[PDB]
Amino acid sequence: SGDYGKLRDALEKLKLNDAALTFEPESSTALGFGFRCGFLGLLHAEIVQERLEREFGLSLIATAPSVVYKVRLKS
Amino acid sequence: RNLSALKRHRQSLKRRLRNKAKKSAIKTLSKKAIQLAQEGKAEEALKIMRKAESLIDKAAKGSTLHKNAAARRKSRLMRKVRQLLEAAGAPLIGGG
Amino acid sequence: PKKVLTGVVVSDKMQKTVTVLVERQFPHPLYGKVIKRSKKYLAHDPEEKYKLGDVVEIIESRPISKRKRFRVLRLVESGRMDLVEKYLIRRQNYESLSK
Amino acid sequence: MVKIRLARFGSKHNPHYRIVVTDARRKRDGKYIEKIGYYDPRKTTPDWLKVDVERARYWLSVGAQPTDTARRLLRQAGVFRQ
Amino acid sequence: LTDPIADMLTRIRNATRVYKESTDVPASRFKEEILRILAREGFIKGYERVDVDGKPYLRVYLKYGPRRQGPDPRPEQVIHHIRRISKPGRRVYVGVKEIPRVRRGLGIAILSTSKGVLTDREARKLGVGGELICEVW
Amino acid sequence: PTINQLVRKGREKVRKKSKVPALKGAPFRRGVCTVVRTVTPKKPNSALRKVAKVRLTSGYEVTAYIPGEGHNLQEHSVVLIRGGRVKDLPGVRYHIVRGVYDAAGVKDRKKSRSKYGTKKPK
Amino acid sequence: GRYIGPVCRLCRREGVKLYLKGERCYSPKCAMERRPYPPGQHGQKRARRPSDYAVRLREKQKLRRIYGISERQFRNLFEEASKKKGVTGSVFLGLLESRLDNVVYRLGFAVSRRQARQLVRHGHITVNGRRVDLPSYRVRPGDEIAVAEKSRNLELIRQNLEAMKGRKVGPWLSLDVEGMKGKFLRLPDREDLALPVNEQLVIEFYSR
RNA sequence: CCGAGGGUAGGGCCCGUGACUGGGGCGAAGUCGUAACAAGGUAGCUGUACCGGAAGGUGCGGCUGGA
RNA sequence: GCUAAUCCCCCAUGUGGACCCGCCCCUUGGGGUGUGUCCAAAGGGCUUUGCCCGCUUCCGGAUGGGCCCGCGUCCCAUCAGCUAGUUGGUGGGGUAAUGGCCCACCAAGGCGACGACGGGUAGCCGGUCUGAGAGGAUGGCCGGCCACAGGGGCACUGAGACACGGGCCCCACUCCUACGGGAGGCAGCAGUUAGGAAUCUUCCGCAAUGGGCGCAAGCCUGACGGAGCGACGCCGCUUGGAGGAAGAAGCCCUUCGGGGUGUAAACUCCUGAACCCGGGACGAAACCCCCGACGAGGGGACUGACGGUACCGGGGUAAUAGCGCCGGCCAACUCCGUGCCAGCAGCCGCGGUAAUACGGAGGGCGCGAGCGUUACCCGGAUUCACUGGGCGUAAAGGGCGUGUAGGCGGCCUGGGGCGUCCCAUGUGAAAGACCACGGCUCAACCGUGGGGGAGCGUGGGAUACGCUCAGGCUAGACGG
Ligand code: SF4
Ligand SMILES: [Mg+2]
Ligand SMILES: [Mg+2]
Ligand SMILES: [Mg+2]
Ligand SMILES: [Mg+2]
Ligand SMILES: [Mg+2]
Ligand SMILES: [Mg+2]
Ligand SMILES: [Mg+2]
Ligand SMILES: [Mg+2]
Ligand SMILES: [Mg+2]
Ligand SMILES: [Mg+2]
Ligand SMILES: [Mg+2]
Ligand SMILES: [Mg+2]
Ligand SMILES: [Mg+2]
Ligand SMILES: [Mg+2]
Ligand SMILES: [Mg+2]
Ligand SMILES: [Mg+2]
Ligand SMILES: [Mg+2]
Ligand SMILES: [Mg+2]
Ligand SMILES: [Mg+2]
Ligand SMILES: [Mg+2]
Ligand SMILES: [Mg+2]
Ligand SMILES: [Mg+2]
Ligand SMILES: [Mg+2]
Ligand SMILES: [Mg+2]
Ligand SMILES: [Mg+2]
Ligand SMILES: [Mg+2]
Ligand SMILES: [Mg+2]
Ligand SMILES: [Mg+2]
Ligand SMILES: [Mg+2]
Ligand SMILES: [Mg+2]
Ligand SMILES: [Mg+2]
Ligand SMILES: [Mg+2]
Ligand SMILES: [Mg+2]
Ligand SMILES: [Mg+2]
Ligand SMILES: [Mg+2]
Ligand SMILES: [Mg+2]
Ligand SMILES: [Mg+2]
Ligand SMILES: [Mg+2]
Ligand SMILES: [Mg+2]
Ligand SMILES: [Mg+2]
Ligand SMILES: [Mg+2]
Ligand SMILES: [Mg+2]
Ligand SMILES: [Mg+2]
Ligand SMILES: [Mg+2]
Ligand SMILES: [Mg+2]
Ligand SMILES: [Mg+2]
Ligand SMILES: [Mg+2]
Ligand SMILES: [Mg+2]
Ligand SMILES: [Mg+2]
Ligand SMILES: [Mg+2]
Ligand SMILES: [Mg+2]
Ligand SMILES: [Mg+2]
Ligand SMILES: [Mg+2]
Ligand SMILES: [Mg+2]
Ligand SMILES: [Mg+2]
Ligand SMILES: [Mg+2]
Ligand SMILES: [Mg+2]
Ligand SMILES: [Mg+2]
Ligand SMILES: [Mg+2]
Ligand SMILES: [Mg+2]
Ligand SMILES: [Mg+2]
Ligand SMILES: [Mg+2]
Ligand SMILES: [Mg+2]
Ligand SMILES: [Mg+2]
Ligand SMILES: [Mg+2]
Ligand SMILES: [Mg+2]
Ligand SMILES: [Mg+2]
Ligand SMILES: [Mg+2]
Ligand SMILES: [Mg+2]
Ligand SMILES: [Mg+2]
Ligand SMILES: [Mg+2]
Ligand SMILES: [Mg+2]
Ligand SMILES: [Mg+2]
Ligand SMILES: [Mg+2]
Ligand SMILES: [Mg+2]
Ligand SMILES: [Mg+2]
Ligand SMILES: [Mg+2]
Ligand SMILES: [Mg+2]
Repeated sequence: SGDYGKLRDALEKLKLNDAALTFEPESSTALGFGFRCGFLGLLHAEIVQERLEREFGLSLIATAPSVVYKVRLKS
Repeated sequence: RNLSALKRHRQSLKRRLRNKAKKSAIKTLSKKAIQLAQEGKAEEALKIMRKAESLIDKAAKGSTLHKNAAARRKSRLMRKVRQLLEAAGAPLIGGG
Repeated sequence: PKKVLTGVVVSDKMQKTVTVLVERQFPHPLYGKVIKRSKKYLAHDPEEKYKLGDVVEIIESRPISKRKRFRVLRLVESGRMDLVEKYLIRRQNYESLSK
Repeated sequence: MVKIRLARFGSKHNPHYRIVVTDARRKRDGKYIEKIGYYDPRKTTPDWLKVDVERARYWLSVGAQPTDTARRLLRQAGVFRQ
Repeated sequence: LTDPIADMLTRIRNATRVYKESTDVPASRFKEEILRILAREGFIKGYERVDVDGKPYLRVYLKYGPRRQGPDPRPEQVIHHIRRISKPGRRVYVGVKEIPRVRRGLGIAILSTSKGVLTDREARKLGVGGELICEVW
Repeated sequence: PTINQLVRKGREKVRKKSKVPALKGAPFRRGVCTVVRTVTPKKPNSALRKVAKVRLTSGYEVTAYIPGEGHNLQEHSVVLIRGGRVKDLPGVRYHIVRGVYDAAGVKDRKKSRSKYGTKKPK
Repeated sequence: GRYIGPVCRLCRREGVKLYLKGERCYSPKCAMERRPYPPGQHGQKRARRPSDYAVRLREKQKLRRIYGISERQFRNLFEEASKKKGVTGSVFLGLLESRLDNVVYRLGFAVSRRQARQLVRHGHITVNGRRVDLPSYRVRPGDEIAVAEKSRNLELIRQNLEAMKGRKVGPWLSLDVEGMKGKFLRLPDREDLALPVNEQLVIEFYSR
């Protein structure tokens, strides 16, 4: 952080040649503004992160993913 | 990737040499005259002055020298020479 | 027309040059009051015949040096060292305007 | 050299030229030395071509070269009429 | 005394407001020219030059309207308003095209011109301007 | 002051201060929501006022107001702010613009829809 | 463009006949002869001492609706009257009254001003021989306003024209019935139009 | 010779940022007391000095905007 | 190594011109003259014992430029001292040309509270916006000037450049090699990408106007003329017109009697945006050719990107409406819902279970292809007050003297005539604003004419007041 700029840009700047990649923003107490990413297989995930790291000089961390749990209280 | 601006460049080089060569002679012969005048040697001084006067005014037919460039060259040369001679005098042949 | 101004020689100190202090009057553009303004010109004195206190006329001229482009035209009045004294005091007051 | 030429004024599809003496090197609508007449090529008014004959010959006599369209309009005003 | 003219204007102002018959102003020939106009227009009855302990003064003879009816019978003033324009702090000069029109012509402006001391209307009639001395109405 | 004083010192032009510096000095600015919460107003009002802290393209970070009933913004929402304080929320100098970037229009709005960002319903 | 919409409601609000229809206007069928209180749920409640802004506002709206003009165009004509020399209230009425669609209605080619507008706009009117379909045209002194005769045998114009056989035109106009033509003589004096409008209030409106 | 600039060393100004620190503003219903407004229960205020959790108290002289 | 010329050089002629010296006039290096020296030129087409275009030198003109000077040109004094090519001199160098522009030598000077030096910001003007004016704000488009062409330096060629699409070097960056080296500069037109709240077609045509070259034919011209896209702005125009119930339904309100939407709809009549058919432009008459003489004058033909567009005639269809508001300011009110919640808010303030202030509804007001909002400028703000303000207690008299610069100065005469006033004249470009008229069917827009002033230059005049100089006076001031 806030390499975030160089990350959201890397993602966009690579999607426009990747039919399969999907991303979208999500926040996280640690480590902040990131992206929940859909890949079409584990080897496809390996290749994207290798592009980010090796062609965009990005140091990053793959985590999670987590889901939007809805809650119904009493209201 | 082209032009006739390359032509203008090439031609400019030819003229650069021509102007250089002419202004060199003009400076060399004026100095020689003024050096002869400083020793006087007035016969050879006025002769070289006239070949310097010649070159200067031939340079200003074309582009090497402006009219007023030649006139200022000619003025200062004929004043260096004459005044140097006047310090022991005798102006022999053509010139003043 | 070449400009002609009248002023006082305030400085002699220079070879063939006199400083001619020159004053003018005019209404303030907004507040209308008449105010005075002034400007020192270095004037060409080819015969060092002009000296301190000389109220003179200077004429716009072909440049003689840097920042020297008026020639002294004629003398108008002589020995007005009061005019000079005003100037110098003004300058000397500046010694007390520092930090 | 100096020129007698048309400077376009007017609006879109409404050309109104001033016939104008100016240096050749200015843009056609820029500063001109003198306005010696006008010209409405669509003849939308009775007097669609005025020329101050005296000044035109003065600039003519002094060396100002009329274009071609300006020459024709000057001619058509008998400026060259011997 | 920094402005004699102003002092005359205030000497006349302060006296009329208490309905004096007369008031003295120290003598000067410029002031006479001004008084002369105030006389010539009927803002004052007139003046004479007097001696007050051997010094020269100008006794101005003041003028009012008729005694009025009702509570407060004090007469209307002839000189309602007399005030300096040009002053030692700011001199005020006008060209002939900038002569003001005091109270739509029910008042006057007095000026000093190189053709004499004039009113706004003689100034315009002699085609000259000058220093705007005062307005009176 | 005297005329002379005015000649010596002039009058001072009074120079207006911007209530809206983070715009710098455009009419709107884009940003990413970093915090989205409710805030309470000052006296004499009681409410749970809806608000975002916004990191701007201008480099500023500001708290903006989310007008209208209901909203769809969470942390990391891209947003557009206009000038305009909310008087009950000291610190809130700007309004988010409904219906731009990730900010939905106000749902079921029928009046004043051009504010609140709501298209004319069929 | 122009308003288009119920107009009785307009005359009802202004509290006076604006004669926005021609024929029904002089009938007892008019809502003003019939129910002369402003439209909506509250027309029948008691009034409230109008603010002085409303009195000028309603006076300006009155004069403007009469002629069917936009506020944009009404505002420009008023600005011209003001910037022009001469008493602004009158030059304003003159400038309004010099309108083409208005001179058509005033002449009698149409029963109402909205119709004259359509008459001008549909090509049925000529200024000095040439067809002129612009409703805001500035008719000038000595202009001949006439019916384009390729629509001279038109059932509306004939009817309305025959209705002028007899009726007088304003002291500032002339009309050759069955010539189907008229002149704008001079521009009208304020006394000529008996308008239900204190136009100086309009001046006070726009000087707020 | 001069010369873009590179370099070496030393100054000056400005901006950003900094563990920690100073006080400030603001914030619907926290804690302590009650200094001022009515000889506000020791008339008030005041410049300085010293002291005290806090307002403040006291001294010296001043003001009346207290008798 | 070959070779031509309107390429280069040399000899000649010298109308003239340049330079040194003398002399005359003139007065900064302007003009005339004498002797000495020095300086020119180019050919091409043709119908040919003549014409066309070139060519050399000179003087003058015209135009355009360089340099210099007076005056005006933002913020901070919490920037107060600055200056060694610095200021001047002498002689040189350089240039078209003055100058410390450059250099050598000599002198010790120059500048600054009338703001030097430093910092910050900024292209400047005609104008534009606002304003009662005065003033304030601004410099987009168009016109004028300046500056810059990736960052920096440099000079060459030339009438002119230190040259955006010319050259050289260094740097940053990007791109190509075969490894030696090499390529590039959209702040031209389109266009891409990035940044951004946001800003357009990789269009058409050289028909017009203007430019360059050519004797001309003609060639090139992203100048320009147009077309495209964007309600971005202004102007014009339409979504109909007339009739049509004490008055449908629906919907809202209701004291359930009634009121409202509303002549609004329906429905009758008739007009005819769109669209269809036919026609169909102005802008284009010069260049050129012919007669004459290549001239004046006459006569003649060619040429349209826009565009099969505008526009005209004929036919022809009832045919987009929205947005803001309705507590006060401020034009427009009722019902329901909600219950300090949810929400509104420019200020005042509104919401705590009977809200004209929140949300919806019906009605209403405002404007209408728009309407609102945000940002900013002037106004309202005489709230920086020149016009046009204040200071006992509202903000605001320095703690009190003494005094420097400065500002200001009683009564009388003369000289000057700086301020000031007058008159004449020059300049105040064009566009724009204003008035008048005129052209597009109107208007917007455009054209022609007109009045502009202030300011500044020149010349003439005036002299009351302010000034200056000279001289007085005794009333202010000081002394005895
Ligand atoms: S009818 Fe009566 S109300 Fe309806 S328009 Fe004619 S006048 Fe106005
Ligand atoms: Mg040699
Ligand atoms: Mg010198
Ligand atoms: Mg409350
Ligand atoms: Mg409340
Ligand atoms: Mg709405
Ligand atoms: Mg107004
Ligand atoms: Mg260096
Ligand atoms: Mg280097
Ligand atoms: Mg620090
Ligand atoms: Mg801190
Ligand atoms: Mg106490
Ligand atoms: Mg107490
Ligand atoms: Mg107590
Ligand atoms: Mg007490
Ligand atoms: Mg104490
Ligand atoms: Mg104690
Ligand atoms: Mg005490
Ligand atoms: Mg008390
Ligand atoms: Mg040969
Ligand atoms: Mg020869
Ligand atoms: Mg030196
Ligand atoms: Mg020395
Ligand atoms: Mg000065
Ligand atoms: Mg800049
Ligand atoms: Mg004002
Ligand atoms: Mg701008
Ligand atoms: Mg410009
Ligand atoms: Mg660039
Ligand atoms: Mg470069
Ligand atoms: Mg470069
Ligand atoms: Mg560069
Ligand atoms: Mg050269
Ligand atoms: Mg050339
Ligand atoms: Mg270059
Ligand atoms: Mg070039
Ligand atoms: Mg350059
Ligand atoms: Mg380029
Ligand atoms: Mg481009
Ligand atoms: Mg390229
Ligand atoms: Mg983009
Ligand atoms: Mg972007
Ligand atoms: Mg583009
Ligand atoms: Mg365009
Ligand atoms: Mg062309
Ligand atoms: Mg051409
Ligand atoms: Mg449009
Ligand atoms: Mg009924
Ligand atoms: Mg009903
Ligand atoms: Mg019903
Ligand atoms: Mg009913
Ligand atoms: Mg109807
Ligand atoms: Mg229907
Ligand atoms: Mg039909
Ligand atoms: Mg044509
Ligand atoms: Mg057709
Ligand atoms: Mg509204
Ligand atoms: Mg309003
Ligand atoms: Mg109301
Ligand atoms: Mg609301
Ligand atoms: Mg309720
Ligand atoms: Mg409201
Ligand atoms: Mg409501
Ligand atoms: Mg419109
Ligand atoms: Mg304002
Ligand atoms: Mg007002
Ligand atoms: Mg003001
Ligand atoms: Mg004042
Ligand atoms: Mg005040
Ligand atoms: Mg107080
Ligand atoms: Mg106080
Ligand atoms: Mg005191
Ligand atoms: Mg005090
Ligand atoms: Mg004293
Ligand atoms: Mg003194
Ligand atoms: Mg004095
Ligand atoms: Mg005096
Ligand atoms: Mg004078
Ligand atoms: Mg002009």
